[PDB]
Amino acid sequence: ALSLDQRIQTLAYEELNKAVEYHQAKAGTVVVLDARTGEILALVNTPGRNRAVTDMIEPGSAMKPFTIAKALDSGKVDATDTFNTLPYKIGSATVQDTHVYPTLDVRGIMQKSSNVGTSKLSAMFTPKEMYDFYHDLGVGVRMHSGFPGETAGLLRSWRRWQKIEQATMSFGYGLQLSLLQLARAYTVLTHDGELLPVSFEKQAVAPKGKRVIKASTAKKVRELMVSVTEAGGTGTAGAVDGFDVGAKTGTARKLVNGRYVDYKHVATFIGFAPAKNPRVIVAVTIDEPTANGYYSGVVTGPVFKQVMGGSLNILGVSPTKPLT
Repeated sequence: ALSLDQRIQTLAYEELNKAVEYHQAKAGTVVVLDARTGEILALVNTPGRNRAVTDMIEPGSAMKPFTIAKALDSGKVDATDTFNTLPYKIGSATVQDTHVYPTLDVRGIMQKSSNVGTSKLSAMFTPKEMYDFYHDLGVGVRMHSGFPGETAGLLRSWRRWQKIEQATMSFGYGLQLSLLQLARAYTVLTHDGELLPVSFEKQAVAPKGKRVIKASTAKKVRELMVSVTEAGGTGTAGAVDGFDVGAKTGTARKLVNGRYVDYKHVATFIGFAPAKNPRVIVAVTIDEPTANGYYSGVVTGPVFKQVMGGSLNILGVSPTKPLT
Protein backbone atom coordinates (compact mmCIF):
# COMPACT_ATOMS: atom_id res chain seq x y z
CA ALA A 1 0.00 0.00 0.00
CA LEU A 2 0.90 3.66 -0.38
CA SER A 3 1.74 5.82 2.61
CA LEU A 4 -0.38 8.64 1.18
CA ASP A 5 -3.50 9.64 3.14
CA GLN A 6 -6.29 10.47 0.68
CA ARG A 7 -7.85 13.07 2.98
CA ILE A 8 -4.53 14.95 3.29
CA GLN A 9 -3.90 14.54 -0.45
CA THR A 10 -7.34 16.01 -1.20
CA LEU A 11 -6.84 18.91 1.19
CA ALA A 12 -3.36 19.64 -0.25
CA TYR A 13 -4.75 19.56 -3.78
CA GLU A 14 -7.64 21.96 -3.10
CA GLU A 15 -5.51 24.44 -1.16
CA LEU A 16 -2.71 24.44 -3.72
CA ASN A 17 -5.15 25.01 -6.61
CA LYS A 18 -6.88 27.81 -4.75
CA ALA A 19 -3.55 29.62 -4.17
CA VAL A 20 -2.23 29.09 -7.71
CA GLU A 21 -5.46 30.55 -9.12
CA TYR A 22 -5.67 33.47 -6.68
CA HIS A 23 -2.03 34.52 -7.15
CA GLN A 24 -2.11 33.72 -10.89
CA ALA A 25 1.02 31.59 -10.51
CA LYS A 26 2.69 29.34 -13.08
CA ALA A 27 3.01 26.21 -10.97
CA GLY A 28 3.03 24.86 -7.45
CA THR A 29 3.76 21.93 -5.20
CA VAL A 30 2.81 20.69 -1.71
CA VAL A 31 4.62 17.92 0.19
CA VAL A 32 3.47 16.49 3.53
CA LEU A 33 5.80 14.10 5.36
CA ASP A 34 5.37 12.03 8.47
CA ALA A 35 7.83 13.78 10.74
CA ARG A 36 9.03 10.60 12.51
CA THR A 37 9.02 8.08 9.64
CA GLY A 38 9.77 9.96 6.41
CA GLU A 39 6.67 8.49 4.77
CA ILE A 40 4.96 10.75 2.26
CA LEU A 41 1.42 11.57 3.47
CA ALA A 42 0.68 13.87 0.57
CA LEU A 43 2.44 15.01 -2.57
CA VAL A 44 0.73 17.15 -5.16
CA ASN A 45 1.77 19.32 -8.06
CA THR A 46 0.03 21.48 -10.62
CA PRO A 47 -0.50 19.53 -13.89
CA GLY A 48 2.65 18.12 -15.50
CA ARG A 49 5.68 16.33 -14.13
CA ASN A 50 6.30 15.56 -10.45
CA ARG A 51 8.02 18.90 -9.71
CA ALA A 52 8.36 18.04 -6.01
CA VAL A 53 10.95 15.39 -6.91
CA THR A 54 12.20 16.42 -10.37
CA ASP A 55 12.82 20.18 -9.94
CA MET A 56 15.61 21.68 -7.88
CA ILE A 57 15.54 25.21 -6.46
CA GLU A 58 17.81 27.53 -4.52
CA PRO A 59 15.77 27.26 -1.28
CA GLY A 60 16.47 30.70 0.25
CA SER A 61 15.49 31.21 3.91
CA ALA A 62 14.22 27.64 4.38
CA MET A 63 17.89 26.60 4.56
CA LYS A 64 18.74 28.95 7.46
CA PRO A 65 17.75 26.71 10.33
CA PHE A 66 20.44 24.22 9.29
CA THR A 67 23.35 26.67 9.70
CA ILE A 68 21.89 27.61 13.08
CA ALA A 69 21.65 23.93 13.99
CA LYS A 70 25.25 23.30 12.97
CA ALA A 71 26.39 26.28 15.03
CA LEU A 72 24.50 25.18 18.17
CA ASP A 73 25.51 21.53 17.71
CA SER A 74 29.21 22.44 17.62
CA GLY A 75 29.01 24.03 21.10
CA LYS A 76 30.64 27.18 19.67
CA VAL A 77 27.57 29.33 20.15
CA ASP A 78 24.54 29.45 22.33
CA ALA A 79 21.02 30.76 21.47
CA THR A 80 21.68 33.88 23.57
CA ASP A 81 24.91 34.86 21.79
CA THR A 82 24.71 38.23 20.07
CA PHE A 83 26.10 39.09 16.64
CA ASN A 84 26.67 42.27 14.69
CA THR A 85 24.07 42.01 11.91
CA LEU A 86 24.86 45.15 9.89
CA PRO A 87 25.43 44.65 6.16
CA TYR A 88 29.03 43.85 5.20
CA LYS A 89 31.27 43.16 2.23
CA ILE A 90 32.96 40.10 0.78
CA GLY A 91 35.10 41.59 -1.97
CA SER A 92 32.67 43.58 -4.13
CA ALA A 93 29.66 41.53 -2.93
CA THR A 94 27.32 42.72 -0.16
CA VAL A 95 25.52 40.52 2.36
CA GLN A 96 22.46 42.35 3.72
CA ASP A 97 19.05 41.65 5.28
CA THR A 98 15.55 42.58 4.14
CA HIS A 99 15.14 44.75 7.26
CA VAL A 100 18.28 45.96 9.03
CA TYR A 101 19.05 45.32 12.68
CA PRO A 102 22.37 46.37 14.19
CA THR A 103 22.58 43.31 16.46
CA LEU A 104 20.60 40.13 16.97
CA ASP A 105 21.01 37.14 19.20
CA VAL A 106 20.79 33.69 17.63
CA ARG A 107 17.10 33.54 18.49
CA GLY A 108 16.65 36.87 16.68
CA ILE A 109 18.65 35.65 13.66
CA MET A 110 16.08 32.84 13.36
CA GLN A 111 13.05 35.03 14.16
CA LYS A 112 14.01 37.75 11.66
CA SER A 113 15.53 35.30 9.16
CA SER A 114 18.72 37.38 9.01
CA ASN A 115 21.01 36.68 6.03
CA VAL A 116 23.84 38.50 7.77
CA GLY A 117 23.45 36.62 11.05
CA THR A 118 23.22 33.24 9.35
CA SER A 119 26.29 33.99 7.20
CA LYS A 120 28.34 34.94 10.28
CA LEU A 121 27.37 31.70 12.01
CA SER A 122 28.43 29.76 8.90
CA ALA A 123 31.71 31.74 8.81
CA MET A 124 32.73 30.15 12.13
CA PHE A 125 33.22 26.93 10.15
CA THR A 126 35.49 25.88 7.33
CA PRO A 127 34.24 25.27 3.78
CA LYS A 128 34.81 21.56 4.30
CA GLU A 129 32.82 21.53 7.55
CA MET A 130 29.82 23.29 5.94
CA TYR A 131 29.96 21.20 2.78
CA ASP A 132 30.07 17.98 4.84
CA PHE A 133 27.09 19.19 6.84
CA TYR A 134 25.04 20.05 3.73
CA HIS A 135 26.01 16.68 2.18
CA ASP A 136 24.89 14.91 5.38
CA LEU A 137 21.48 16.64 5.14
CA GLY A 138 21.16 15.14 1.65
CA VAL A 139 21.99 18.17 -0.49
CA GLY A 140 23.40 16.96 -3.79
CA VAL A 141 22.57 13.34 -2.93
CA ARG A 142 20.03 10.94 -4.35
CA MET A 143 17.19 10.00 -1.98
CA HIS A 144 16.34 6.86 -3.98
CA SER A 145 12.68 7.48 -3.08
CA GLY A 146 11.41 5.21 -5.85
CA PHE A 147 10.30 8.13 -8.04
CA PRO A 148 11.69 8.38 -11.61
CA GLY A 149 13.46 11.64 -12.58
CA GLU A 150 14.45 12.34 -8.97
CA THR A 151 16.98 15.18 -8.87
CA ALA A 152 20.01 15.04 -6.54
CA GLY A 153 20.10 18.83 -6.55
CA LEU A 154 23.38 20.69 -6.59
CA LEU A 155 26.19 21.06 -4.05
CA ARG A 156 29.45 22.35 -5.55
CA SER A 157 32.67 20.95 -4.10
CA TRP A 158 34.02 23.12 -1.27
CA ARG A 159 37.43 22.67 -2.90
CA ARG A 160 36.16 25.22 -5.47
CA TRP A 161 34.23 27.69 -3.25
CA GLN A 162 34.69 31.42 -2.82
CA LYS A 163 34.09 33.08 0.56
CA ILE A 164 30.95 34.64 -0.89
CA GLU A 165 29.64 31.17 -1.87
CA GLN A 166 29.88 29.78 1.65
CA ALA A 167 27.97 32.87 2.81
CA THR A 168 25.20 32.67 0.21
CA MET A 169 24.75 28.95 0.85
CA SER A 170 24.03 29.59 4.53
CA PHE A 171 21.00 31.64 3.47
CA GLY A 172 19.95 29.27 0.69
CA TYR A 173 21.55 30.46 -2.57
CA GLY A 174 24.36 28.72 -4.43
CA LEU A 175 23.12 25.22 -3.67
CA GLN A 176 19.98 23.56 -5.02
CA LEU A 177 17.59 20.85 -3.96
CA SER A 178 14.07 19.62 -4.63
CA LEU A 179 11.12 20.36 -2.36
CA LEU A 180 11.10 16.68 -1.40
CA GLN A 181 14.82 16.86 -0.50
CA LEU A 182 14.12 19.97 1.55
CA ALA A 183 11.22 18.30 3.37
CA ARG A 184 13.50 15.32 4.02
CA ALA A 185 16.26 17.50 5.47
CA TYR A 186 13.67 18.85 7.96
CA THR A 187 13.47 15.32 9.49
CA VAL A 188 16.82 16.11 11.09
CA LEU A 189 14.91 18.76 13.06
CA THR A 190 11.76 16.68 13.74
CA HIS A 191 13.24 13.20 14.28
CA ASP A 192 15.59 14.38 17.01
CA GLY A 193 18.71 14.92 14.90
CA GLU A 194 18.49 11.90 12.60
CA LEU A 195 17.92 12.18 8.84
CA LEU A 196 15.18 9.79 7.65
CA PRO A 197 14.75 8.12 4.26
CA VAL A 198 11.74 9.20 2.22
CA SER A 199 9.20 6.65 0.98
CA PHE A 200 5.74 6.60 -0.58
CA GLU A 201 5.15 3.02 0.58
CA LYS A 202 3.54 2.09 3.86
CA GLN A 203 6.42 1.23 6.20
CA ALA A 204 6.73 -2.38 7.37
CA VAL A 205 9.82 -1.95 9.56
CA ALA A 206 11.02 1.12 11.44
CA PRO A 207 13.30 3.29 9.32
CA LYS A 208 16.96 3.67 10.37
CA GLY A 209 17.92 7.33 10.83
CA LYS A 210 21.39 8.73 10.26
CA ARG A 211 22.48 11.06 13.10
CA VAL A 212 23.41 14.55 11.87
CA ILE A 213 23.03 16.60 15.06
CA LYS A 214 22.36 15.87 18.72
CA ALA A 215 18.77 15.38 19.83
CA SER A 216 19.18 18.25 22.27
CA THR A 217 20.21 20.55 19.41
CA ALA A 218 17.20 19.53 17.28
CA LYS A 219 14.92 20.29 20.21
CA LYS A 220 16.48 23.73 20.69
CA VAL A 221 16.22 24.56 16.99
CA ARG A 222 12.52 23.61 17.01
CA GLU A 223 11.97 25.94 19.97
CA LEU A 224 13.71 28.78 18.12
CA MET A 225 11.70 28.22 14.93
CA VAL A 226 8.41 28.84 16.77
CA SER A 227 9.52 32.50 17.00
CA VAL A 228 9.17 32.71 13.20
CA THR A 229 5.40 32.13 13.33
CA GLU A 230 4.80 34.35 16.36
CA ALA A 231 4.49 38.13 16.48
CA GLY A 232 7.78 39.68 15.37
CA GLY A 233 8.68 36.71 13.16
CA THR A 234 8.73 36.55 9.36
CA GLY A 235 6.31 33.59 9.15
CA THR A 236 3.17 34.72 11.01
CA ALA A 237 1.09 34.07 7.87
CA GLY A 238 1.59 30.31 8.51
CA ALA A 239 0.62 30.33 12.18
CA VAL A 240 -1.89 27.57 12.97
CA ASP A 241 -4.64 28.20 15.53
CA GLY A 242 -4.23 25.99 18.61
CA PHE A 243 -0.64 24.92 17.89
CA ASP A 244 2.94 26.10 18.07
CA VAL A 245 4.52 25.84 14.62
CA GLY A 246 8.17 25.92 13.62
CA ALA A 247 8.60 27.29 10.11
CA LYS A 248 10.52 29.34 7.58
CA THR A 249 9.36 31.33 4.58
CA GLY A 250 11.32 33.00 1.79
CA THR A 251 11.71 33.64 -1.91
CA ALA A 252 13.51 30.72 -3.50
CA ARG A 253 14.91 30.78 -7.02
CA LYS A 254 14.38 28.35 -9.87
CA LEU A 255 17.26 28.26 -12.37
CA VAL A 256 16.29 25.04 -14.23
CA ASN A 257 12.85 24.02 -15.60
CA GLY A 258 12.78 20.39 -16.64
CA ARG A 259 15.68 20.00 -19.09
CA TYR A 260 15.91 23.76 -19.74
CA VAL A 261 17.52 26.82 -18.15
CA ASP A 262 15.08 29.15 -16.38
CA TYR A 263 14.93 32.08 -14.00
CA LYS A 264 11.87 32.38 -11.73
CA HIS A 265 11.10 33.58 -8.23
CA VAL A 266 9.43 30.87 -6.12
CA ALA A 267 7.45 31.62 -2.94
CA THR A 268 8.12 28.99 -0.24
CA PHE A 269 6.88 27.99 3.20
CA ILE A 270 7.99 24.95 5.17
CA GLY A 271 7.40 23.95 8.73
CA PHE A 272 6.40 21.33 11.25
CA ALA A 273 3.92 21.01 14.11
CA PRO A 274 3.23 20.60 16.92
CA ALA A 275 6.63 22.19 17.42
CA LYS A 276 7.60 20.36 20.63
CA ASN A 277 6.44 16.95 19.44
CA PRO A 278 6.03 17.19 15.64
CA ARG A 279 3.83 14.79 13.69
CA VAL A 280 4.13 16.30 10.20
CA ILE A 281 6.27 18.45 7.95
CA VAL A 282 4.41 20.55 5.37
CA ALA A 283 6.31 22.18 2.49
CA VAL A 284 4.76 24.48 -0.12
CA THR A 285 6.15 26.15 -3.24
CA ILE A 286 4.38 28.44 -5.70
CA ASP A 287 6.28 29.45 -8.84
CA GLU A 288 6.10 33.05 -10.08
CA PRO A 289 3.06 34.52 -8.31
CA THR A 290 1.88 37.54 -10.33
CA ALA A 291 -1.16 38.78 -8.38
CA ASN A 292 -2.36 39.66 -4.89
CA GLY A 293 1.16 39.60 -3.40
CA TYR A 294 4.72 38.66 -4.31
CA TYR A 295 5.93 38.36 -0.68
CA SER A 296 6.65 34.67 0.05
CA GLY A 297 4.65 34.59 3.31
CA VAL A 298 1.39 36.00 1.98
CA VAL A 299 1.47 33.67 -1.03
CA THR A 300 2.30 30.32 0.59
CA GLY A 301 1.57 30.88 4.29
CA PRO A 302 -2.20 30.49 3.92
CA VAL A 303 -1.79 27.22 2.06
CA PHE A 304 0.70 25.94 4.67
CA LYS A 305 -1.68 27.03 7.46
CA GLN A 306 -4.66 25.20 5.95
CA VAL A 307 -2.72 22.08 5.03
CA MET A 308 -0.96 21.88 8.41
CA GLY A 309 -4.13 22.64 10.41
CA GLY A 310 -6.18 20.19 8.36
CA SER A 311 -3.55 17.44 8.56
CA LEU A 312 -3.32 17.62 12.36
CA ASN A 313 -7.13 17.52 12.51
CA ILE A 314 -7.19 14.49 10.19
CA LEU A 315 -4.49 12.69 12.17
CA GLY A 316 -6.46 13.28 15.40
CA VAL A 317 -3.92 15.52 17.15
CA SER A 318 -5.42 17.72 19.88
CA PRO A 319 -4.60 21.42 19.94
CA THR A 320 -1.97 22.28 22.57
CA LYS A 321 -3.56 25.64 23.36
CA PRO A 322 -6.97 27.30 23.16
CA LEU A 323 -7.96 28.65 19.73
CA THR A 324 -8.28 32.31 18.72
